[PDB]
Order: sequence, then C-alpha cells, then structure tokens
Amino acid sequence: VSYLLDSLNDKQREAVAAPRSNLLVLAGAGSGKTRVLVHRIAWLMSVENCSPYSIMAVTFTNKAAAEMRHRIGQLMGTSQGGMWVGTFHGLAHRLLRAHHMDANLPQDFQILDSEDQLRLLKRLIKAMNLDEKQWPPRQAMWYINSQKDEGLRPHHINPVEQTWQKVYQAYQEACDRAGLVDFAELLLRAHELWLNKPHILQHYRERFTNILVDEFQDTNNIQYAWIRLLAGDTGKVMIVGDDDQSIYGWRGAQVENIQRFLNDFPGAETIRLEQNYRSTSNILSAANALIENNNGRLGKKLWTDGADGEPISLYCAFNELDEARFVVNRIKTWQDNGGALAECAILYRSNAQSRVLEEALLQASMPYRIYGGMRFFERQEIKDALSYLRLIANRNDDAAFERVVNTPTRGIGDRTLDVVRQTSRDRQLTLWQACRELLQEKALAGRAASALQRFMELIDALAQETADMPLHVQTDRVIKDSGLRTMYEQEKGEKGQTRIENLEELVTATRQFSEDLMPLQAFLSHAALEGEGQADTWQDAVQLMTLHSAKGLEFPQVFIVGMEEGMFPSQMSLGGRLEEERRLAYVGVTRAMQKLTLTYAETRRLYGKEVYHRPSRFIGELPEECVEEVRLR
Repeated sequence: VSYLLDSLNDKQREAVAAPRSNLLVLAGAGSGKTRVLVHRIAWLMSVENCSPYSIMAVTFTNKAAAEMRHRIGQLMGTSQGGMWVGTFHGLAHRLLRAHHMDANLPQDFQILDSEDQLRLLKRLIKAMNLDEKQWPPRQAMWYINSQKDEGLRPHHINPVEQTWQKVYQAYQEACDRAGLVDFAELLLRAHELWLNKPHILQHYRERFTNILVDEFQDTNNIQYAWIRLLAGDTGKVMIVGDDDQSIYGWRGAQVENIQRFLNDFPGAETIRLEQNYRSTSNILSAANALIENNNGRLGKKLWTDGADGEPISLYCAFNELDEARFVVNRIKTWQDNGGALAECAILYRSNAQSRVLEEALLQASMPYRIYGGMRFFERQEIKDALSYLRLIANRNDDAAFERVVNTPTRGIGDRTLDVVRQTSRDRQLTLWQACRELLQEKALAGRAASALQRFMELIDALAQETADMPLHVQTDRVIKDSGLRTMYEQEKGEKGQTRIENLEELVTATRQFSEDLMPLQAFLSHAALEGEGQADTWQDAVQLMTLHSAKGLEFPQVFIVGMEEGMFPSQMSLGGRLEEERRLAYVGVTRAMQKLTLTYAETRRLYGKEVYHRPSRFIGELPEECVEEVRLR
C-alpha cells in the first residue's frame, strides 16, 4: 500500500484506494489517469485480495491496452493469467472464441478488417451480376457499415436502397455461411451472446466483478450497453473519462455516456482529477474559461503547481499564406534557441489546411511529418485527381493509367487488365497503346471493350475540353467529369466531405501555383516532388495534424491555425454541433505544455476562391488576461 500510493496526489489516492464501488473518475487533461487505472488494479489485487481473474480493463486502442499491460507488469509482473485487458473489439473477440458454438460461429471463425471487407464485397457484387459502375463495392461497404453502426440487420425486399438492402442481405449470408465477422459484428454478436445465453452471462458477471473502462466519453451506444449488461447489479465498475474531451461524435461517440453511468449505477460517485502536470497555469486558466461556454457538462477547474507561464500568442494574418509563414518563423526562433522541431505541433480543424503549411515548411527547408494522416499530395483523393491530370499530360503514363482506369469503379476487371499488361509487355507498348491495339483487334470480351472504350474517350475528351482552360479550371473540370466528386458525395457523411475538402484544396493549390514549361507539367512535377514525403530517414521534424489526431498528445509549443468562424467552428455546423467543436478546441488548448499560439487569417482561398471569415468565437471566449496579440513594432 505504501508503494502503491507513494507516487500519487490526493485525488489520485482517493480513486486508487476507494472501497469497491461504482466510481466515475472524471480525469482532467494531463491528470495522470493511466497511473490511476494501473495503481487501482494493483490495489484491487494487493489490498482488496481480488484475483487477477476478476479484473477486466477495457481500453480505447490497442496501444492503450499494451501500455496498461506493461505498466501493470511493472508493479506486479506480466504473469497475470486471468486478467482481461484489451479493447472492446479484442475482448468481444475473446468472448466469442470461448463460446463460438453458442454464438453460431464455427471453430476457426475469422475477423474481416476494412480491406478484407472491401475485397469480399468486390466479389459479392460480381457474383450477384450487378453493374459495379452503378453499384460500387466501396459504396456497398459504406452502406453496410452505416446500417451495422445503427444496429440494423438486413430486412425484406423504384428503390435504390432496395438494391443496397439486397447486397447487405447477401453479405450477411456470405459471412454467416463462412464464419466471417466484421468489426461491428464483434460487439453485436458479443452483446447477443449475453442476451441469449443466461448461464454464459452469469459466468462472466460472477467472474469479472471488477471492471474498468478508459476514455469513457468516447464510448458508443453498443459499447455502453455491453458494459452495463456485464456489470448487472453485482459488478463494481470504475469508468475513467472527461466529458469535456468527447470529440468523436461523428464516429458514434456519446458524450452523454458519462452522465448515463451516474444515472444507471446506483453506487456511483464522482472523483475529479483536476491537478494537471502538463500545462502552465496561464494555459489552464484559458482552457477552464473556454469550456465554461458549453452547457452539457459536469464541470471542473484544472490547476497546476507548475509554471505560471507565458501569454497565449494571438496573430491575425492577412491570409493563409501570411499565416503559414508566421508559424514557420516562430518555430525557427524556437529551433535557433535550441528547441527540437518535434516539440512543436501545428494543429488544424480540417486536414486540407495542412497544404499551405507543408508548402511553407518545404520552402524553409524545415522537416515536418503529418501525425495520424498523409501529406496532402499523398492523400488518396489527391493521388487519384493527379493521375487524371497525368493522363491528360501524357497518355503513356502507365502508373497514372493503373491508378484510375477503375477509379471510380467502371467495371474494368482484373482479367481484362491482365491482358492489357501482357500485351504492353510483349509488344513493348505503353498500357494506353496496348489498349488502342487490342480494341482495334477486337481482342477483348465485348463487356470489357465497352467500358474501356468509354474510359479512353473520357480521358481524351477531358484533355480536349480543358486544353485552353487555366490550370485551376481544368483541375475543377477534371474532378467533376472523372466522377471523383460524385464518388465521395454519394457516401453521405463527414468522411466523404473531408475528401471533397481536399479535392477543393487542389483547386486552390493549382490556382496559387499558376513556374512554367507548361503550367500542367510544371505543377505535376511539383506535386510529384513534394521523392519527398515519408522519408525512411528519421529526422527531428515539426508535427502537423488535425485537432482530432492530437487527442492525448502533448507538446512544449502548440500552434492552432485557422481560428476562423466557418473553419473552426466548421461550417458543416451551420448549437448542437457547436459544443463538440468547443470540446475539440479545448482538447487543442490542453495539448500545450509551455506555449500556445492561436492564428487566423482575414481571408482564406477555398476551392480556388477568396473567402472572408470573422475570427473564431473561441478566441474571444478566452480571458483577456491570458492572451497577448503579436503585432508589428
């Protein structure tokens, strides 16, 4: 007990040494919540004399479970037979393994990841004799996952949804036949096992009387249901979470799950961890005030015994290129005084914002890395657009041909392409030239020939119809006519809209680039360079990421860019999405250890065109006493 409590502060000790009861630990940013979970589990075993067999700890990610295992083992050794520590999906899988027959699964049943799901759906659309062009496998995948995220099974039998429902029904039959289980299926089947098999549910409720769940604010409905059902009225549950940091709503997270726990678990008291070891008191004071503007919250006040801190810097840029230059110059000053580039993070609401920053960084010869995402010019939607432009530039661009011949899906199949490639090899031709000849020769199946003739017509027509357009207008035209814009639009939801945001940014990029051998070729050379991108050489590098990707990270210097109404808060929130945007801002503020800088531009070029934005509301919500504007003097 002395070694269990030595490293703890007063509130951490209150949680770790609490009697066995239902507990919310409302863990502020930077407040040592993993230490609490680890030491609480050690306490249960050491002081309360609970078996390792009685403990289930459920984490948000595979890395979080790995960290938990490693830190438990530091205290108590990694020989913890009996203790379940894992993600919702991993622990659902583990249950389904143990009871496969009772879950109507076969003995060596297999899990389908997104890539294997798509591959199965590609095969299914073909075996149903559906037109892949009209019924793209990726849209099937989007549809099916959308249904399963709502808990919906396929129903019965002009409706387009009717055809998708038929595909969903065939998918489910195929999975149930062969014992394939997708990620959504794991939790659903696990929950069904407990609902349907009383003697199984009683086993696990009698076994796992100590349940701990981290990151509870980002739990979804099915996860919440599964935990509640396991605990029944006998299990003693500690949840650890921060309602002010719930930011995965679009992914199905339920910020209200923390309050639902307090409502559903009679025991349930709340222990706040407000003492922060990350950030200066100035930064905390600004966080605390910012988040008060939300209503649906338990409330807390973060505090530290650490530095008072420098002001939060605020800069008004004339435009987005002004902004990127400023941020880069501030990091130069830090680096020149001996700071590491990796101790600097630049955070943005939408990943399409990264482009102008990357360009500014390249121009300064300052290494960077995108955390949790790809560099702009490596993003799938961008690579796909660029390959249409590459074919316009030169039909002999085999790599560009391969990238887009079937994107969006045109029902140009693998056997047909195998012929084209063999022909091009044998005849020492380009893929394009080989297509020309095979089509003239009537060498391909009629069904293969028709789609391929249209693809070649579309490319040639693009090149001719756009030949006297300015670079950015040709680019917009290509995004439209290739069907790229529609491919994302058809999959309603934030994920598709993000891809569209990047496409629109490529119109901005070409406009601002438009530096000549002809504009198109010069641009493509530039794009092909920034070669570039994802060095296998480690270097000290600035870290760029979305605010969503910064969750749980920390940096001495943080720059949050694009603090503009309509950028952040996002326009897509045109009150009930506003609070989540403010949570996201609060997550951004609380990444900063030593210094936070907030910037925004008077205008931004979006989709090629100059747009004015007022400063984000979140800037004015900060206490005046926390912030110093950076000005010319």
